[PDB]
Formats: sequence, structure tokens, C-alpha cells
Amino acid sequence: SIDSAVATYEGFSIRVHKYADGDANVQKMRFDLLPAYVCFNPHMGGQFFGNP
Amino acid sequence: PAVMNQALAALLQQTSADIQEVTGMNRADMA
Amino acid sequence: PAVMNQALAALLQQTSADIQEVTGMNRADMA
Amino acid sequence: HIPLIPVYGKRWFIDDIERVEGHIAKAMDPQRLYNLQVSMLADTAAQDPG
Amino acid sequence: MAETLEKKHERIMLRFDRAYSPQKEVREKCIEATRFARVPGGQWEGATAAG
Amino acid sequence: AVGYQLLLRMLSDYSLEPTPQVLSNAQRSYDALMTDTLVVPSMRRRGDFPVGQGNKYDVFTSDRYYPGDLPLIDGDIPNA
Amino acid sequence: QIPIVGMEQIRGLEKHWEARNKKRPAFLPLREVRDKSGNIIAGATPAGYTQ
Amino acid sequence: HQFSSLRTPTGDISGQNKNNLISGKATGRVGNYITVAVEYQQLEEAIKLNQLE
Repeated sequence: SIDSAVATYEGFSIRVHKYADGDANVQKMRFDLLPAYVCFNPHMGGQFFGNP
Repeated sequence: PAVMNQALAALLQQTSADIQEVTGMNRADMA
Repeated sequence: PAVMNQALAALLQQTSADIQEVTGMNRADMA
Repeated sequence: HIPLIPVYGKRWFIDDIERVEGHIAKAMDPQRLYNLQVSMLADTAAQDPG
Repeated sequence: MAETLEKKHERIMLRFDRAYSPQKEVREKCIEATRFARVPGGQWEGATAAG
Repeated sequence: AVGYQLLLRMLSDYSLEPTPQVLSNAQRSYDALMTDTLVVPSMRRRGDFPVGQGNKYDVFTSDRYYPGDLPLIDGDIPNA
Repeated sequence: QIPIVGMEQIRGLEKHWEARNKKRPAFLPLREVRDKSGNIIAGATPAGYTQ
Repeated sequence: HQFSSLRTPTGDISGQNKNNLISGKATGRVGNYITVAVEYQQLEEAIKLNQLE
């Protein structure tokens, strides 16, 4: 029971929640995201620099 | 195991019959 | 051995009846 | 005349006050009791399976 | 004779209050019945949050 | 009652044995004590149990159902 | 229906009883009924069930 | 019922007191019966009473 929506940017979805504190009489908003990374094989990438 | 009491089944039957009974020459017969 | 309690069978029959009951001058009688 | 045209399902005049009724008012209690009976049956049935 | 509109408006307001006061439970029951019959979550309204 | 219970719990200090008449007196006094302090909780309704249409409820008064506990909602701690 | 047991009978084993419908235990453990002198009086079955 | 208000520059009423709902009643009671009773002998009604209404 909290007003919420989602938004999109560059193929990523972000969840936005809008709520309020009554006694203090304030309104607040939050945007949330959760990432996840995997590394399949370390032997398929790295850093390269120019040889002298 | 779990069991079913007689009162619940009786209430089920009574309410299921009563809803239909309450909800309803030739024209005078219609609701 | 295994047994089937009365409540599960009662719910099975009740829901099987309710699905068909809820899901549906001759033309007016159609759904 | 006032261009408002009222339509009533069933209308009566009982105590100096207009009263109206449709077709759903009379069967609210049996329905809302049947729902509770079904819910309580489902919970008890799911509580202890075997 | 209500020359001003500020004098005509409160008469309308009192008339509206008078008309609203008695006919409040009939429309109460009508709205309750419609919401009960048509809203997909209305049959359990009045105790939606309970536990 | 208090005296008989104390006698029962303290008689073993002097190495004696209570007699059945004293035991019966102690039990009777304890029963008289316990009679005066009953509870009988008298359980309430359920909470989702509908109240009748004959009680003439109103919109702003709610009470379509017997009163019960109500949830707490917070928008800062994502419990859900 | 709810079973009725004794505190000394079921103490220390509540975690197995609280989840007999979620997990699938092969059996359920329960102690016996004992007198003040340590002698056994009744089996491991629950005393009864409510009506 | 009667109430009272509060005045805050911003609407923060967290630390102040709130109005409580004290309820009162007016009680009425019944009084004593009012009785007017008369009697008369049967002979009197036949020989010496007319225009009883």
C-alpha cells in the first residue's frame, strides 16, 4: 500500500516509490535498483597498452 | 487428518440455496 | 496407507460446482 | 419543467422520506457469509493435509 | 430581495444542505450495493486489512 | 490456605510425615483459595466475521465487521 | 481440531511440530507420561483432540 | 463535543499533545404515578346517581 511506478533509461528499469510522513508533514520519494554481475572465464579479457 | 464440521456444510447449503431463491401472465411471471 | 480427508473432497466438489455456476427470448438467455 | 428525468428500480414512501431498492440489496448477507464459510473451510483443509 | 450575488449564494448553500441532510442513507445503501455488485474487490470491503 | 501450604512445604525439615486428614484440609483450603480467583476469559469474535445488516451501520463509522488489529505501513524499511 | 499434550511431554520438540505441513517428516517424536516417582503411565500418543 | 487547535509555522505536531475524546451524558428519570380513584355502592348507582359522565 505505497504509491509506486517504474521508469526506463537505456534499457534499464528503475522503481520509484512516493510516500510521506504525516506528523512531520513531509513528502519524500525514492528510486531503487539492484544489480548483479557474473564472470564466466577470466581468460577472455583484460587490459591492453601500447608496446614501446 | 483435517475434518469438516456439520455446521459449516449446513451453512454452505443454506446460503447457496437462499441466494438463488432471493434472486428471482407470462410477463407478470418474470422478475 | 494414505487417506483423503473429508475437507479436501468437499472443497474439490464445491469449487468444481462454483466454476461452472459462475461461468454461465432465447437470445436473451445466452451469456 | 425541470429537465431532470428520474428513473427508479423500486420506490416507496414510508416515513416522509423517499426510499428506493434495486436487486442486490436483499442478498448481501447470505453472499458475504458464504464467502466467509468458504474461506474458513479452505484454511482448515490446508492446515493439516495427511 | 437579494440584490447582491454574495447574498444569493448562501441561500443556495443552505438549500443544498437541507436537500443533502435527509437523503443520505438511501444513497448510502445504493452506493454500497453498486460497489458490492460491480467492484472486483468490493465484496470484502469494510475489513480489507485485517489479521 | 497459606498456613497449610507452608506446613506442607516445611514439614520435611523436621523429618515427619503428614497425615491424610491434614492433606485433605490443605486441599480443601487451597480449593477455597482458587475458587475466589477465577478468570473465565470469555473469548471474543474473530475479526473478519460480518456484522448483521440489522445493526444499521454507516459509511463514516465503518464497522461492517467486528473490530480487529490493523497493519502498520512504513515506506523506509522494505520489509516486503 | 487441535491436539492436546503435556508440557513435560512436548517440551524441546516444538520446532518439529510447528512445521509438519511444510516439511515432510518421516515421523514425529513425543515422550511419555510419567508419575512423580519416574514410572511410566501412558504412551507417547497425545492426550486427546479438541472437538 | 468540543475541541481546541494548535498553531505551528510548518505543521509539525509530533511533540505536542493531541485532543482527547471525553464523552458526557445527560440522564433523565421517571417520577411518581398520578392516580385519581373513586368508589360508590351498587345501590347508590341504581337509586341516587345519574349523569355519571
